[PDB]
Amino acid sequence: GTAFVVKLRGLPYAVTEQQIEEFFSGLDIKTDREGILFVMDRRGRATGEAFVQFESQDDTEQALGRNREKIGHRYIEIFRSSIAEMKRAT
Repeated sequence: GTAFVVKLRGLPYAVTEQQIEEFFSGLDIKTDREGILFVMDRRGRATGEAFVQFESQDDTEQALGRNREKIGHRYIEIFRSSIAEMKRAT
């Protein structure tokens, strides 16, 4: 379960959980507060990075296949990650 996580980079400034859910339409993102986490700097300003947790390993692989697809006009970079990396940054 610890590798069913991806890290996103390049997000729009006005990005919302709804836009992330739409970008990963068809994939099962966890429903709790820890399904989607936006990364913040030490004063709470957004960095443009996020972590997304999926329910299954195959959904993580399909998410990685959406690397450089767009939200709005922004190209979204997607990297393999881990629960420990998500928890550290958030």
